[PDB]
Amino acid sequence: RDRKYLARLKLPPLSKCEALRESLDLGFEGMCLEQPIGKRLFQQFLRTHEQHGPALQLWKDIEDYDTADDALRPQKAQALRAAYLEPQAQLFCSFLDAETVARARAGGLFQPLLRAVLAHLGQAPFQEFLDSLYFLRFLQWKWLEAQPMGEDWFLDFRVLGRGGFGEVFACQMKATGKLYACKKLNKKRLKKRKGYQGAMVEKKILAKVHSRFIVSLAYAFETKTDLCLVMTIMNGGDIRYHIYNVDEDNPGFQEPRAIFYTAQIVSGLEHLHQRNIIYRDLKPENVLLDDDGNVRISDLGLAVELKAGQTKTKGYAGTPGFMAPELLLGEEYDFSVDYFALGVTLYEMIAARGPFRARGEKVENKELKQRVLEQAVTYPDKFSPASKDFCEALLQKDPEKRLGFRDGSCDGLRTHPLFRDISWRQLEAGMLTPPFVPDSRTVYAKNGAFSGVAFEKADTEFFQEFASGTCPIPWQEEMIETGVFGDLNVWRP
Amino acid sequence: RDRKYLARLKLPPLSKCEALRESLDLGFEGMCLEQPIGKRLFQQFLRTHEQHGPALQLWKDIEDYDTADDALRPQKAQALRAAYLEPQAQLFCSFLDAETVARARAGGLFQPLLRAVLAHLGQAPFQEFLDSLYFLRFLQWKWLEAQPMGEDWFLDFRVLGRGGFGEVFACQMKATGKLYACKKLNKKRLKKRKGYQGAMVEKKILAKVHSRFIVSLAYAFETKTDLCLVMTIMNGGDIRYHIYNVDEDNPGFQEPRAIFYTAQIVSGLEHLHQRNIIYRDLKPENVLLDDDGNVRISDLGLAVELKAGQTKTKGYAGTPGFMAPELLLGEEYDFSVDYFALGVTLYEMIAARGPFRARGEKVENKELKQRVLEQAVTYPDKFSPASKDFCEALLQKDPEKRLGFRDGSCDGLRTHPLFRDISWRQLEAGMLTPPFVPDSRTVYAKNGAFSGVAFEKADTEFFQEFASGTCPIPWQEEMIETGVFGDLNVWRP
Ligand SMILES: Nc1ncnc2c1ncn2[C@@H]1O[C@H](COP(=O)(O)OP(=O)(O)O)[C@@H](O)[C@H]1O
Ligand SMILES: Nc1ncnc2c1ncn2[C@@H]1O[C@H](COP(=O)(O)OP(=O)(O)O)[C@@H](O)[C@H]1O
Ligand SMILES: [Cl-]
Ligand SMILES: [Cl-]
Ligand SMILES: [Cl-]
Ligand SMILES: [Cl-]
Ligand SMILES: [Mg+2]
Ligand SMILES: [Mg+2]
Ligand SMILES: [Mg+2]
Ligand SMILES: [Mg+2]
Repeated sequence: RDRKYLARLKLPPLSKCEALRESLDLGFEGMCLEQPIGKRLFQQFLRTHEQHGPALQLWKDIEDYDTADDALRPQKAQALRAAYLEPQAQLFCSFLDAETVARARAGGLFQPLLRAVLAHLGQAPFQEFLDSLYFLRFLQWKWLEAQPMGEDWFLDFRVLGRGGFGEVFACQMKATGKLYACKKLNKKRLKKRKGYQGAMVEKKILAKVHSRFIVSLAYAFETKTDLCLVMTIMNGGDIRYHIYNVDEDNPGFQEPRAIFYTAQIVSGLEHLHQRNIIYRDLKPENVLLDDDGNVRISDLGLAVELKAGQTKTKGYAGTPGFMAPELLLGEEYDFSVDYFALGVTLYEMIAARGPFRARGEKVENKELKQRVLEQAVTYPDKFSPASKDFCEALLQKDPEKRLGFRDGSCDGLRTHPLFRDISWRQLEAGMLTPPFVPDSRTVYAKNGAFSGVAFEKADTEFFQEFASGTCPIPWQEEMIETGVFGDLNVWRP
Repeated sequence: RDRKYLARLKLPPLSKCEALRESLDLGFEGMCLEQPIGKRLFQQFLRTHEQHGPALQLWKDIEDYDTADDALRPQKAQALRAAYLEPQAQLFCSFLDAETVARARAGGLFQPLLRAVLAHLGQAPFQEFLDSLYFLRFLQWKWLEAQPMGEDWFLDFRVLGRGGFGEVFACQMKATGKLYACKKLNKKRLKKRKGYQGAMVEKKILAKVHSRFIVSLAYAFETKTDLCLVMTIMNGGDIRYHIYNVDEDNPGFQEPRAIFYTAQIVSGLEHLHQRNIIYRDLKPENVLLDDDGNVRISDLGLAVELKAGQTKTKGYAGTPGFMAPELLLGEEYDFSVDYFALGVTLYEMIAARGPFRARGEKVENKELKQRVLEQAVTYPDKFSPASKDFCEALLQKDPEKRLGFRDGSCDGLRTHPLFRDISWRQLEAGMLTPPFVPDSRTVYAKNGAFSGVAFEKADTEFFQEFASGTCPIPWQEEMIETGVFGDLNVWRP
């Protein structure tokens, strides 16, 4: 915590928040459930108002049940029912309908109960929160969230990697001490190579999605020479490095490790697909490891957000060897292209080569296309029966026959025998211990450089729009995680 | 703390306080200095805003100096100067003018400094408080202050005394447990004896004055049969009882005890006279002792509040033997009549009889008048030289020659040799140990009864106006003293 910048984190007088009161989305789900500081303040409100004690405690107890160890869940289920649902219980929740109480006592246990609790809280209690000091305090935090926090607030201290338009640095937010990755995009190069649209798509997607399986955007700003995206630091290298460059004589992963990453990637794909986004660039090098060994998908510049009521799109984009037949054939396509790419990615994790080309085999584009469109993939012994079936189901040429996103989720896919030893609740909650933990002393990265133009208003306005500033949810997470929320939200110190 | 009533003490939603925001006096002195909860919230505001730390701490340190023991004041004076006034002091108070800093370092030390600190705080910092959550919290407390807290909130448990229109009871405020005296005025009797004007004057004065030397009014309400004034409980009896009825064979007080009460009564008189009120009924029976042995003046039904720009009044009122010559002569008079009554009161405390009549001597009104107007008071040996001079100065027939209120205070009077061993700072602050402490087991009171009419709108409207409800300053003191303020002013429990 550099004190100069820490000192600029101060809550404003209430008059300064009046514009925000009119401009913000202040809906229940968006404010009190999704935004961490909103949720904290709403729960503080409920905690100070006796009437709402039962409801608050039931809510917390369901959320605790949902992330409990399997060994303790039967206990927690019995304690919850005894506390809130049995006839004369001391915290009996009078607001619940009889069906919901009945459903809750029999036998995503409590997911219906949670929906009912949250539905209750979004009515009278939310209205009372809006008429409380805690709502005004939320507005003060939103004002602070919106203040300039640009290049001066970040200390770049190490190069993490090299992209097409600049380096990615390990950096520290000076006020809080939180470590991030800062991806720099050189303005002149972006302009020269007509990279504006791609840069903006990546920024917009990373800003709007919130998943433990996708790198999160916390800040977007500009300097004289660069656009900058401050995002989750992934210190563990990329899957490509780990397939080939750690144990070079024996490349590839053991099945359990490959399956674990597959399960995480699938969860990230699902999250995009539920938001009508097609990734279009899944491959080992775009999947990054954190220092715990959990992975996230990254590099979202080729992604497409389908319009409202848009079921399919068109356009040639992606990496040769990962692009699905329907894309290569120039047809309309949807999320299915990403599942094709997942099959290729799993294949490579196990085989240490791609399904269509041997090591060192370099072919004309036309030949690679004909192989992806027509050639039957072959599977060595390394592949267990479950691995082969799964790959086969994902590498199907016809997208209508391909395994993937069905009925608004990947639940169908999750039931595949490949995932027999994966506990999905704990995977999705980030509870499971990864099979590989990167060494903090080790850098999991590879050790040539490339060879002027005035900017006009059109360029500078684009850079200004790109530099949208601070993303609400990650910023609020940072403030809470680093202790600044606790420190500034004091009432009587 | 009866829980039924304690449960009704809950802070409202902010929408309920909007009327109060428009109707209340929200000036700096009235809100942030005089009202205990206002002061507490303003100081909490200052404590949470780094800029105002020096100012807040200097303020607190001056107030602590003002109530410190004489033995520790030199220390405290040196510490204050070193902390806030010396050139490069860590909490140097930049806002102070050079004169004031200079004055503060040389040689009511710090009274000029306090005025300057408070003048500073009443500008920018007060404006910032008004734009804070702490001001809104003040409004919530003011809303609660204004809610119905009538007959049902009080438990009468013992008779303390008998007045002209009803009994005075020891009572408990059910929600907080605080002990009070409740003076009841029977409605039918008040009406019959045309006692409305007197009842109202007492209520209005006790509500508006705030002195440790005058009984404080906390609540005024009505029942079907009575008007009720809830005020400071004075469990120690009255001075009349203590002069005559404790040691019956040897009545009267030792000089030091008499002098101490005189000093307290003088302080109470001064407080009324600074507020342009003439008491008109000082006598031993109207001076009550608390369980510490400190006294207060009480029984304010004969008082008169001089109008704005009114220097003198007219009207025959008071107790025979305590009424001054100018009153008896039917002339205009001011505060001087109360100093005459003080001389009579001191005389009786020492002599165990009045100055104009021997024990058992009962005379025509005309004879008593002639004695008060013309007779020279004589003083037994019991009176020390200082006691006699003081009485003489107070019993002067001509009010122009009489000792009393001069230049807006009683400071002239305080310098009299009578008060040689009285430390006035500590007296006025309630620090001094009284010379007599009443026994809690003992009742300091004497052990015949007196022998119907429909009420009209005119009566019921008067009773309604009388029943003005809760007095701000005592109610806020109660909430703080009993812990309810602490309990309800929690932010994150
Ligand atoms: N969040 C991150 N944490 C750590 N390293 C990163 C992160 N994002 C990118 N990198 C490193 O920087 C490289 C370039 O980033 P990338 O997003 O792939 O850029 P481009 O869009 O130009 O390909 C990556 O291959 C990786 O080595
Ligand atoms: N605050 C009090 N605490 C304890 N006893 C009180 C208090 N006020 C009055 N009393 C008792 O009740 C008696 C009657 O009250 P008082 O105010 O003198 O009534 P009145 O105006 O009718 O003379 C007093 O003489 C005293 O004994
Ligand atoms: Cl509130
Ligand atoms: Cl390939
Ligand atoms: Cl505030
Ligand atoms: Cl007399
Ligand atoms: Mg890349
Ligand atoms: Mg890219
Ligand atoms: Mg009386
Ligand atoms: Mg009276």
